[PDB]
Amino acid sequence: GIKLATGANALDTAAAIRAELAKMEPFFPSGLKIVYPYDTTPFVKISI
Amino acid sequence: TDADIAQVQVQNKLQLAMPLLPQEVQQQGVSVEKSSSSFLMVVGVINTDGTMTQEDISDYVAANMKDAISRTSGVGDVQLFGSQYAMRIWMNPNELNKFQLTPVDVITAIKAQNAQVAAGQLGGTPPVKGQQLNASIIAQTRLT
Amino acid sequence: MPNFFIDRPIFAWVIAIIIMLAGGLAILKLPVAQYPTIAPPAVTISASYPGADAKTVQDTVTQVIEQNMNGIDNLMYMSSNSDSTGTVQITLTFESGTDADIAQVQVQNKLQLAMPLLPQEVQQQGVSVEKSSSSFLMVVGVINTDGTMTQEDISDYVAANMKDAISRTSGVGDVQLFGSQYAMRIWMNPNELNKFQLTPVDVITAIKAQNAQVAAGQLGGTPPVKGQQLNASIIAQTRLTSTEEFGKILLKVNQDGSRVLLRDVAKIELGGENYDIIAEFNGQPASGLGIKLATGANALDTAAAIRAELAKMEPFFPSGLKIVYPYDTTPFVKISIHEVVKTLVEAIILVFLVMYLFLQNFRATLIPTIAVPVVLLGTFAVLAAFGFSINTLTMFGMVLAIGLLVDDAIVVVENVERVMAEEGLPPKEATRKSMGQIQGALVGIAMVLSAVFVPMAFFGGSTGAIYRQFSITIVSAMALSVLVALILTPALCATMLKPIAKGDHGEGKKGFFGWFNRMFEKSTHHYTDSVGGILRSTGRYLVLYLIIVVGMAYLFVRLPSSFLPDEDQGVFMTMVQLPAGATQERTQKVLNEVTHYYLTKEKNNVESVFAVNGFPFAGRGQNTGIAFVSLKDWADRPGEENKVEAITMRATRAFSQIKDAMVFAFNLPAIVELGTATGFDFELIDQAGLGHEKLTQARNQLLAEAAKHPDMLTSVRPNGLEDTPQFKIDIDQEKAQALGVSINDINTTLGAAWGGSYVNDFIDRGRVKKVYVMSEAKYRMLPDDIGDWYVRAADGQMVPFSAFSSSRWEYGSPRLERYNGLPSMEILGQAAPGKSTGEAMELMEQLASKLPTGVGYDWTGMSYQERLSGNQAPSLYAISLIVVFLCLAALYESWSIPFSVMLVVPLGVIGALLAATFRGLTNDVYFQVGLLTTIGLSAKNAILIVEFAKDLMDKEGKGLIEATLDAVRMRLRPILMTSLAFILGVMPLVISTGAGSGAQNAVGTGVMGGMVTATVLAIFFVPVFFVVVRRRF
Amino acid sequence: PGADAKTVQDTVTQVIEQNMNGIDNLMYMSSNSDSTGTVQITLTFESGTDADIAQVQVQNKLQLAMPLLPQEVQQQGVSVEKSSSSFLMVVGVINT
Amino acid sequence: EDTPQFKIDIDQEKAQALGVSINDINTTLGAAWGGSYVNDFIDRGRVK
Amino acid sequence: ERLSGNQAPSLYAISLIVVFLCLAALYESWSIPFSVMLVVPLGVIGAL
Amino acid sequence: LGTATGFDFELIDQAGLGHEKLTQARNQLLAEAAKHPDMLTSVRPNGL
Amino acid sequence: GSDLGKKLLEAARAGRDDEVRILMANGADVNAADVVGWTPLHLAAYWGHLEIVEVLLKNGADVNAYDTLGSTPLHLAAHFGHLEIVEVLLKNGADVNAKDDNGITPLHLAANRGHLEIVEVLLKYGADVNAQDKFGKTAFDISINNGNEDLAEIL
Ligand SMILES: CO[C@H]1/C=C/O[C@@]2(C)Oc3c(C)c(O)c4c(O)c(c(C=O)c(O)c4c3C2=O)NC(=O)/C(C)=C\C=C\[C@H](C)[C@H](O)[C@@H](C)[C@@H](O)[C@@H](C)[C@H](OC(C)=O)[C@@H]1C
Ligand SMILES: CCCCCCCCCCCCCCCCCCCC(=O)O[C@H](COC(=O)CCCCCCCCCCCCCC)COP(=O)(O)OCCN
Ligand SMILES: CCCCCCCCCCCCO[C@@H]1O[C@H](CO)[C@@H](O[C@H]2O[C@H](CO)[C@@H](O)[C@H](O)[C@H]2O)[C@H](O)[C@H]1O
Ligand SMILES: CCCCCCCCCCCCO[C@@H]1O[C@H](CO)[C@@H](O[C@H]2O[C@H](CO)[C@@H](O)[C@H](O)[C@H]2O)[C@H](O)[C@H]1O
Ligand SMILES: CCCCCCCCCC[N+](C)(C)[O-]
Ligand SMILES: CCCCCCCCCCCC
Ligand SMILES: CCCCCCCC
Ligand SMILES: CCCCCC
Repeated sequence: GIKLATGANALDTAAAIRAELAKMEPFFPSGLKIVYPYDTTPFVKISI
Repeated sequence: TDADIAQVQVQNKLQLAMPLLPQEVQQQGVSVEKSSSSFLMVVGVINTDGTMTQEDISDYVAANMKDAISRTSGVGDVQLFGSQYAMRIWMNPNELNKFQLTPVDVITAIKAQNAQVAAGQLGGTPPVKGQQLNASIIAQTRLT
Repeated sequence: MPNFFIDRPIFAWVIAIIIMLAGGLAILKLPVAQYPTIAPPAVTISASYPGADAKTVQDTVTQVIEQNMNGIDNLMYMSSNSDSTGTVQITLTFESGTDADIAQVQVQNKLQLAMPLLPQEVQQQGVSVEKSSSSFLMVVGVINTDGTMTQEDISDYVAANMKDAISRTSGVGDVQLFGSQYAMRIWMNPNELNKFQLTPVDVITAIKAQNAQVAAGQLGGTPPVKGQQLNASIIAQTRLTSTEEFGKILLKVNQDGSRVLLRDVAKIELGGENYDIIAEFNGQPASGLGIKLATGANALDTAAAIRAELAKMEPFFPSGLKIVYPYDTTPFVKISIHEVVKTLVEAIILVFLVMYLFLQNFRATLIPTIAVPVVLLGTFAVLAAFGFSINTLTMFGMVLAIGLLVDDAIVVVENVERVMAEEGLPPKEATRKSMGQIQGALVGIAMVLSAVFVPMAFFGGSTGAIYRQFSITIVSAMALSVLVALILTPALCATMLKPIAKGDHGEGKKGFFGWFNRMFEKSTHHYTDSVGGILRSTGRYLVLYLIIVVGMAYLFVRLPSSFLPDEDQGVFMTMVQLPAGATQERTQKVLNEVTHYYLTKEKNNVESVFAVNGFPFAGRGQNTGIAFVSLKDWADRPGEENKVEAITMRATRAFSQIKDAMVFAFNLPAIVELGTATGFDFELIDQAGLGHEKLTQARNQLLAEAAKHPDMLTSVRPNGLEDTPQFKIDIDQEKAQALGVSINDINTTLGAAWGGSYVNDFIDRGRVKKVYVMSEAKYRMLPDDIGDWYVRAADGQMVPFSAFSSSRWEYGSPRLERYNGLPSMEILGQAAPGKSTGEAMELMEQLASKLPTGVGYDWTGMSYQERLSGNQAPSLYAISLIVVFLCLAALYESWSIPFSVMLVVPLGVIGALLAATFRGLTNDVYFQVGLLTTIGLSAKNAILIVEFAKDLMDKEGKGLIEATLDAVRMRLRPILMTSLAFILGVMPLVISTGAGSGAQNAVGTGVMGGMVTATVLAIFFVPVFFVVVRRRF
Repeated sequence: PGADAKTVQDTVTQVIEQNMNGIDNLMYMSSNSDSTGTVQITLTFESGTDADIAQVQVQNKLQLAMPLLPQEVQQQGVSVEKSSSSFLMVVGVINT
Repeated sequence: EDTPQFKIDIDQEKAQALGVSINDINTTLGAAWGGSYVNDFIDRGRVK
Repeated sequence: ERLSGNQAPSLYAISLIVVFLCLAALYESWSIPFSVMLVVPLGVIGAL
Repeated sequence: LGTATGFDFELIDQAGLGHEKLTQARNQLLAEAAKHPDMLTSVRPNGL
Repeated sequence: GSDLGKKLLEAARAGRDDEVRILMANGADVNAADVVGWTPLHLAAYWGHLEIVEVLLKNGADVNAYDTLGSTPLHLAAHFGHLEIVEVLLKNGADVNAKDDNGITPLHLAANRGHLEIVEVLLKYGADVNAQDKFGKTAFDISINNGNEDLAEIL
C-alpha cells in the first residue's frame, strides 16, 4: 500500500515505482507475479 | 507549509520524548512520515503456480521488494499487506513447568546463544615486535 | 539604440561606470575556489564497532541502518561497506540539485530513530553523519623533529591546542583530525588477573563505579525549612584525571588484609584510542588537519588566515614541534587566477599594438582598451548575481571568451574608420552610418552565440555542472560585449575618433606605416583577385571542402576522450598492498623502502613523504598503507622527466622488484569525485540471497569472461578485498553450563581483552577522553594465548578458555559491500583503445546475463551519470542547430541564405583537431568549450560577410559575385586584426610548461590551431558558401 | 543532571561549540553552562538568513558532537530550537 | 558570582570493607539531597 | 549599533554617486549634476 | 476537502472527567442528534 | 617462501586449473603453506576444486598435511561436503581418524554438517564411530543433538 509523499507528483512517483518493480521481476521465485488491484494514476494518465 | 521542515520540527520534539518511552517501544522503531492520507496505489503480489502460501508471499515481498520501494523518491509510506518472517518460538507451559523453566529463562538463553560477538583479532594493534599473524577472531554469530 | 547613445555620450559613460562599479564590488565579494560544487550531494553515515569483524558489523549495524533509510527524498542509490576493523560507511547519493542540508538532515533523522536498534557498543561509540567530500582546501601536517613525542602525543596536542583555533579561523568549513586524542589505556595481564581470582568483567565493573559523575543535590534546597540561611550545591564523585588515580582503583580486598589495585593486574598509561594507523612524515612521527573551505568562502583569504593563526600558536609549541604543508590547493588557485589576469591584460596590450599597426592613431586604440575591461568587469557582476564563484572553470571561461570580446570592439571601430576613409563623413555622421550596417548583425550574432552555449548548460550530472560554468560565463560576457558594442562603443567612436579624408587609405604616409599601408592595400587587391578566381571554379572547392569535413570526422574519432586534463598539482599517491594476512610491522618495512626511494633516487624532485600505515583505503587493515608524495615547486623541477607522470612511471617500475608487496604509484585526478574517463563502475548485486561464497564465484565467472574479450574490455578488476583466513572459536554451551561459567562472562573476557572495550569517559586536563580496557600486546597475539585467559565460574573457581572452547581455521570476508540494501561486489574497468564507453558497458551487460540465477547488476557513480548524460546529448546538439538556423533566417529574411554561414563549422574544427593530434592532447572539456568559441568566432566573421554581401545586392542593386567580392574586401582587415591578436593572445598558453600547464595547453592549443584554419580557410571559403547557396536557391 | 558548571562546560559545552564551525551566515555564538547541568548555546545568524535552514544546519553539526557527549546527557535529549530572548507577554493567573 | 559548594568524599576502601555498595551510596545521597525521578503516574487523566 | 555606524559613511558615499550619475544621464551633462550636488551641504547643515 | 454535506465534530474532555464520563456525554449528544432528523442525518461516532 | 610456491596457493584457492598445471611443470612447491599452515591441497579441499586435488596428489603433495590447529585436507573436504574429494583423498592414504588440536575427527565435521554420503564413505574407510572430541562427544552424540534421524541410524 504505497502512500504518496507530501507534495510529490503522483505520475512521476508511480513511474519510478514501476521501474523499481521491473528490476526485481527477473529474480522472482516460480509463480510470483505482480498485479495492480488499485491504482489512481492510470485515470490521471488517460483523462488528461 | 514546507513538509520537509514540518517533519524536522516534529522529529526534533520527538527526540526529546524518545528516552521517556518504554524500551519495548524504542526497540520496535518509532517512525515519522510526511505522507498523504490516501493510497496512491496498491502493488499486489500473487503466486500463479501455488508454490508459495499467503505467509510465504508476504515474507518475499517484505524481504526483497518493500525496502527498495520505501527508498524510492516520492514514496512517503509503504504498508505491507502481510508480515515479514520472524523466528517464532511457540512456548509450551506444560514442558516449561516440567523442567522448572520460565519464559524468562527462554529469553535469557536466546539472548546468550543467538548473539553476534565481537571477539577481536589475533596479532591486533598495538602488536608485538616480530608478529607475523593477523586474523579476525570469530566467536558466536546470529543463528540462521 | 546605437543612434540614441551617439547623440548622448554621457549617458553611455554613466552605464559603463555603473557596470565597472558593480563588477569591482563583485570582484571583492566573490568567493574564490579551485573547483565549484560539481559532484552530486552525497551523505556518509560512519559507525564503529570496536573489535568486531566485517560480518558482525554488517549483520548488526549496516543492515539495520540500511533498513531504516526509508522515506528520504531525491535518493539515487545507497552504497555501503563493513570492514574487519569494526567500521561501516553508508553513502547515500542524492539527485543533482538537491538541498545538501535537507538531504543530510533527512538521513540524520532516520538514523536517530534507528539508533535504539543498534548494539550498545555502537550506540556508545556513536554514529556520525557527514557530507561526503574528498575536496580539502589543504592538509596541515604536525611533526616532531627531536624525537621526544610519539604520533599519539602529537595528535593529542593538536586536538586540544590547535584544532579548535583552526576551526574558528575565517572561512574554515570543517576540520578533520588525522589522529586520535589521548585515551586511558588499561593493559590487562591474564596471569596477574588469574592470581587474585579476577576477570576483565571485574575491571570494567570497578572502572564504571569508581570513575563516574554523581548527582548529589543541594544544602537548603527548595522546598526549604523556613529560616534557612545557606543554599549550596553538593558535589559527590567526579571523573578521574590521572593515571595514578586509575591505578589506585580498588578491585578486591584479600582475606589476609592486602588490597588488590588496578595497577597490580594491569599497565595503566595514556595512549591513543586507535592503534591501527602509524603516520610518519619523512621518517618521524606526524599528525594532520584536513581543512575544508566553507560555503561561499575565499580560498586565498582562508589559507592566509590559517597560516596566520598557526603563527600565533608557534611560541606555545612543545620541543621539536614543526608545522609542515604536505597538501595545499591555494598555490594552484593563486597561479590559476594570475595566469588568467596575465592573459587578459596581454590581450589588451596586443589589441593596442594591432589597432595601432592598421589604423595608426591613438584615439582609436583607446576605444577597445576601455570597452574590453568594462565587459570583463561586468561579467563578474553577472557571475555574482548568478551565485557563481571565481574558480578554474569560470576563470578559463573568460580566457576562451576573450576572442569574442575583442572582436566586438574591433568590428565597430574598424567599420567607422572604413566609412570615414571611403566617404569622408565626420566622426559622428560616419558612426551612425557604420552602426546602421552592423547593428542588426550584432544582435543576430548575440542570438546565434546564445544558441551555441545556452543548450550546453542543460547537461546533467557532474558533466552538466562543469559545462554550466563555461555556458554562463561565456553567454554573460558575450551578451555584455554586444550591449557595450551597441551602447558604449558607438558613443566613443562618435566623440573620440579623429576624422579621415575621403580616399585617404594611408598610402601617402612616410616611413614604416606608409609602407605597411601600401603593402596591405596591394595584398587586399591580391586577395580579391584570388577570391575572384576561386568563384569561377566553385565545384573544385566544394570537393576540397568535403575533404576537410572527412578529415575532421576522421580526426574526431582518432582523438582520445577525457573529462579534465591531469595536471602536475605537486602531489601524487603510492599504494602499498601486502598479502592478505600481513602484519602492521611487515607493511612498515615496505613503506620504509618506498620512502627511501623518494628521498634518495628522486631527492631532487621529492620534498616530503607522508607514509600512512593502515590508511582507510583497501579495508584500512594492517596489510595496507599509502605514501603521499609531496614534490618541490614546478620551477625547481624543469623538463618532462621531472614531472609527476615520469616520476610515477619510474617509481612503479622500481617498486615491481619488491616481492610479496603490490606497490604502485599513481597521480591524483583533477577532480577527486570524477575518477577516470572511458572507465566504468559496475556493481554485482545478489538478488536472491545466494550468499557471499556464491556471489564470489559469480564475480570470478564475470571477471574471467571479461578477460576473454581484451579487444573491448581492459583492466576489469574488483574494487574489494578477497576472503582471508580467520580464527573460528566455538564456545561449548554444555561445558560452560556444567562448570558454572556465564556465557556473557566468556564473551566479555574474549571481547574486552582481544578486541578492546570502551568502558567510560574521564577528564584529562579539562578535556573529555575515552577509557579503554584491553589485554597487553604480549597476551593477545597467537591462538596459544586463548588458553591463558581464565573466567571465574559461579562457584569461585577459575576456568581457562581452553576448557570450554574449540577453535578451527576458516575463510571469511574482511570487507562486505552492499549496494541498494542488497549484497554486492563492485567491479572497476575501462574500454579498450578504439572502443567507446558505451561499447564496453554493453559487453559487460551481455556477460552479466550469462551469470548464475539470482545474480543481478547495476551501474553506479560515473557509469550511472554517463547513462543519463548520453541521452540528453543528441537533443541539445539538435536544438543548437535549429535555433542557430532560425536566428539567421530572421536576420537575413531567407530560408536558404543561413546555410552559407552554417557551413563554416568544419573550417575551425579541422585546425583544432590537427593541433591537438600533432601535440598529443585529448578531447577534454577545455578543448570542447574551446571548439565552440572557435566555431562561434568563425561564424561571427561569416555573418558579417554574408550580411554585407546581401545588403549590397538588396540596397545597392549589385550582382552576386560583385557584392560578394566587395564584402570580403571590406571584411578582410577586421578578420585579420582579430585573429592576429587572438592567436598571439593564446600563444603563451600553448607554450606554458610549468605550474598549471595541463589546463592552459588544452585551452591554448585547441584555440590557436582552430583560429589559424578558421581565418585562412574562412576568407576563401565563405565567399564560395554564399555564391553556391544563392545559385542553388 | 547533578553535574557542576565546570564539568558541564568541559564535557558538553566545549564539545558542541567546537563542532559549530563553518555554519553559513553565522554572526556570533554565546553559551552558558549552569551548575545544575543546563547547557544553552545560542547561535545568532545574519539578518535575512532562513531561520529554518539555519536550524537544519545547526542540527547537522550537532550530530557530530552527539557521540562525544556523556550517556546521561543523551538520556535527557538535546533540543535544537529557534530562539528569542524577550517575552511577547506574561499571562498571569490568580484565584479570587 | 562564585558560590561555595559542599564537597563529599566517599572513601572507597572504607565502603568496600563494610560491605556497602558504592551504587547504593550514590543512590541514597542523590535521591535524598537532590530528589530522584523514579517513574510516571496518572493524575486526573494526565501523565505526571 | 556598531555595524550601523561603520556602514554609514559608505552608505552616504554610494548615495551621492548614484544621484550624481542619474542626473548626468537624465540631463545629458557634467556641469548640471555637479552644480546640483553642491546643494547637499546646504541641507545637511540644517539637519545637523 | 470533504463530501459536500458531511461534517467532522470532535467531542473533547476538558476537565479530566475520564473515558466513562466522556462516553456518556457522547451518547447524550447522539440521542439528541437523532431527535432532529430534519437537520441532522447519519450522526454516528468514528470510534470503537 | 618461494615466488612459485606463493603463486600456487593463489591458483589452488581460486581454482585456476591451467595455472596449477603450468606451475606443476615449472616446479612450484606442493608443500608450501601460508601463515595459518594451509598447503595448496588444504585450499583445494576447502574450496572444492576436485581436479586440482588430483593434480596436487599426483605431484607428491602431503595428503596428511596439518595446519597450526591440526586440521588436515580431509577435515576440510568432509566439513564442506565435497564427496568426490573425500574419496580421492581417502584413496591416496588420508588418515580417516585424524584428530586436530581439539580431538575432532573428519567424521565429527561431516556429522555436524549432515553429510550422509560423506559419513558413509568415511565409515567405509574405517572411521572410528566411538571417537570422542575434547568434550567427549562422539559423532552419534552430535547427530542426536542436531536432530538428524537419518544420520543417527547409520551411527
Ligand atoms: C582512478 O582511481 C584511482 C585513484 C584515485 O584517486 C583516489 C584519491 O580516489 C579514490 C577513490 C575515488 C576510490 O574510490 C578509491 C578506492 O575505492 C580504492 C583505493 C585503493 O585501494 C583508492 O586508492 C581509491 C582512491 C584514490 O586513491 N579501493 C579500495 O578502497 C578497495 C576496497 C580495494 C582496492 C583494490 C585495488 C588495490 C584497486 O581496485 C586498484 C587495482 C585500483 O583500481 C585503484 C588503486 C585505482 O587506481 C588506479 C591506478 O586505477 C584508484 C581508484
Ligand atoms: C566607492 C568608490 C567609487 C569610485 C568611483 C567614483 C564614481 C565616479 C563618479 C563619476 C565621475 C564622472 C566625472 C566626469 C568628468 C568629466 C569632465 C567634466 C567636464 C565638464 O563639466 O564639461 C561638461 C561636458 O563635458 C564634455 O562635453 C566632454 C565630456 C565627454 C564625456 C565624458 C568623458 C569622460 C568620462 C570619464 C569617466 C571615467 C570614470 C572612471 C571611473 C559640461 O558640459 P554641458 O553638457 O553642461 O554643456 C552645456 C552646453 N551644452
Ligand atoms: C579589470 C578587468 C579585468 C578583471 C580581472 C582581474 C580580476 C580577476 C581576479 C579576481 C579577484 C581575485 O580575488 C582577490 O584577489 C586578491 C589578490 O589580489 C586576494 O588576496 C589574497 O591573495 C593572496 C594569496 O596568497 C594573499 O597574499 C592575500 O593576503 C589574500 O588576501 C583575494 O583572494 C581576493 O580579494
Ligand atoms: C601546399 C601549398 C598550397 C598552396 C596554397 C593554397 C592556399 C589555400 C588558399 C586558396 C588559394 C587559391 O589561390 C587561387 O586559386 C585559384 C584557382 O581557383 C586561382 O585562379 C586561377 O585558376 C583557376 C583554375 O584554373 C581559374 O579558374 C582562374 O581563372 C585563375 O585565375 C587563383 O589565381 C589563385 O590565387
Ligand atoms: C543611471 C541610472 C539610470 C538613469 C536613467 C535615466 C534615463 C533618462 C533618459 C532621458 N532621455 C531619454 C531624455 O535622455
Ligand atoms: C531594417 C531591417 C533590419 C533587420 C533587423 C534584423 C534583426 C535580427 C535579429 C534576429 C534575432 C531574432
Ligand atoms: C530609445 C532606446 C533607448 C535605449 C536605452 C537603453 C538603456 C539601458
Ligand atoms: C551543443 C553544445 C555542445 C557542448 C559541448 C559538449
